[PDB]
Amino acid sequence: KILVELAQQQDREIGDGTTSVVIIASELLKRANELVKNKIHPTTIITGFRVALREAIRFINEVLSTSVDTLGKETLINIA
Amino acid sequence: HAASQMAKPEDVKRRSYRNYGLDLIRGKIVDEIHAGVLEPTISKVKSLKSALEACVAILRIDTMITV
Amino acid sequence: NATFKNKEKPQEVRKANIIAARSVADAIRTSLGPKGMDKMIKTSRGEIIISNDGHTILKQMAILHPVARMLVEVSAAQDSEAGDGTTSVVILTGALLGAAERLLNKGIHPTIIADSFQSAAKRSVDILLEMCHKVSLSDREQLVRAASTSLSSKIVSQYSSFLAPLAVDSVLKISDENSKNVDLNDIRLVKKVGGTIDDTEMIDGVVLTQTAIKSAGGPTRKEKAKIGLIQFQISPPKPDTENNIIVNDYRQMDKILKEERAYLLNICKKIKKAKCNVLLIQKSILRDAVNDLALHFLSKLNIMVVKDIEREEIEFLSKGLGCKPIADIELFTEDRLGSADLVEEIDSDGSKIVRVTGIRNNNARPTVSVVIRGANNMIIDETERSLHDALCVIRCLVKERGLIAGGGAPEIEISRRLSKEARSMEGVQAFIWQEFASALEVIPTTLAENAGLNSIKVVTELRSKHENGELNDGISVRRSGTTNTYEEHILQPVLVSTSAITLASECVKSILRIDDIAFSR
Repeated sequence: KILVELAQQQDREIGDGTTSVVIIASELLKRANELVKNKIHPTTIITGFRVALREAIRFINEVLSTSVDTLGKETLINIA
Repeated sequence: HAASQMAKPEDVKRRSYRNYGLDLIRGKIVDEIHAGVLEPTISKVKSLKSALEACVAILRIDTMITV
Repeated sequence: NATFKNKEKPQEVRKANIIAARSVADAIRTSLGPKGMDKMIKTSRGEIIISNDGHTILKQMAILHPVARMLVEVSAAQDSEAGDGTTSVVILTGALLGAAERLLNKGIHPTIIADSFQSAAKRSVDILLEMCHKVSLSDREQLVRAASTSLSSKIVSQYSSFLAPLAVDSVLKISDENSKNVDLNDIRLVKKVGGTIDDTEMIDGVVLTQTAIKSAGGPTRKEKAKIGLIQFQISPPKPDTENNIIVNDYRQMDKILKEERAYLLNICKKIKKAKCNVLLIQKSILRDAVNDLALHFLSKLNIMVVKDIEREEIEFLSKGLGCKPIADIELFTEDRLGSADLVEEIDSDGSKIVRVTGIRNNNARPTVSVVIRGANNMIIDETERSLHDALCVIRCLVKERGLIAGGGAPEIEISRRLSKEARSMEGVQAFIWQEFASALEVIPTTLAENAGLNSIKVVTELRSKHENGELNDGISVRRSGTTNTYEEHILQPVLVSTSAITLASECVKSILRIDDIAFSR
């Protein structure tokens, strides 16, 4: 049901991508379930994901770029 | 990507050649920026943020009382 | 060996009552602390809810077994004093029953067990007074830091800078030096939509929740006014006995209208003779409170009328204003009225709140009214309840002075001293003093478990440095380890831990004293 409400939160912000968000949260629970069998407490499992999320947003900053390759070549024509 | 991220942080490079994704029509690895597959940053950042908060809400349940 | 057999087995009832009561606190241990795990509860209606609040879990648990229902009253009495920490008081009782279960396995009668917890609780409170760090109400800086750091666990951290001194100064009006029981109901928190959290005011007089006359002729403001509480109801005449009204004529219908307006006017004239400028009508959903024709009559008399006054406000207005409720119009007199310097309707961005100032009465006592503002409706709701917790933290310092750094530090100081006091006891008690001190260690043990830290490593490391340092060794979640809890601004007032041990002693007592359960109709 949290995943159902997750699709509502995804539709009210971006409006698209509910398919990929559910697959992410599904695999994260499977990975965290194996950490429980590893005798790792779930509180640190929660905090361990939040620390990785803070860096993940910072890592996207070196990924993301503005509009480029529109002069001297065309990457947009492959879309059309 | 692992080989392209070796010389990238050192600020010394022969050729970078990063950002190679999956082309499922021809079944080969190509550059997605040149192929034209792009998603806005606001979509990917809020996706990992929303998927994590939903995963935490599940991991915070140690007990369930069902009437 | 061979001893008293007890063919009839009442112990099965006491054993089942302990197991059923320990099962209550077992799920409460997961919600302990800010990192505590949430609990899922499906209400009897079928609604699915989630929260970490220990008092909310016990409220929505729909408990059947009566002994497990007693823990609800323990958490309720804990909220009546401390107002926060109802999770720890349930966990504390759960371990004392588990320790008492081992005492029953050693062949000790529960009456001696209950009486041993009495001397254990009464002395532990005295031990808690030995480690008390005494503060003073004259120092506001310590009171601001106590309320500010306690609200850092709440959704709004940033605005607690301006909320802390307002909560301090509001209690300092009722904190006057010599007092025993200081009630927080004398401080009324009124939430209104509009504005921001940064806008909050402490009024010198009572403030209501209702607006002024909406119909034609509403004054909305009055200066130098008299206020009174009217339990009567102003309506056209409606005798409960047998009545007959016969209208055969067109002019007779106007005679009926003028007769009903004359009955309403006579009630309005008796109010004008007593010179009561502001009227407060008790909320009545049976019939109409004051007729619109009577409102137009009181509008010409320049009498401000505010209806829909709840009974919760009536008990509050009769205290600060010093007035008295008036049942009927024949009981309406000047001696039962109030005296108000200014009565006005404050409208801030569509607010239209009505406040009262200038009590000017000898019955005036430390009654305080606080107005809460905010943008969203979910703001003024949680922000108000967040201030009541700040009202209780300071109330603890007023009733019992002094505060102690939390995080498991005061629980270890008690458990360590009782370990030495157990060697100074005699008889069956000396074994109970050891089990009572070990049952107190559940609080620092559970905090280390809910925070993800190693159980054995943290509990031993705290007790390790506790043999040298005294009160500064506890669990710190902000540092993700064991460090000084006083520098981390984790502070638990003494009355919280004082009442927790006292309620735990009476709870476990009232449990073990029940040897059987009989259905009686």
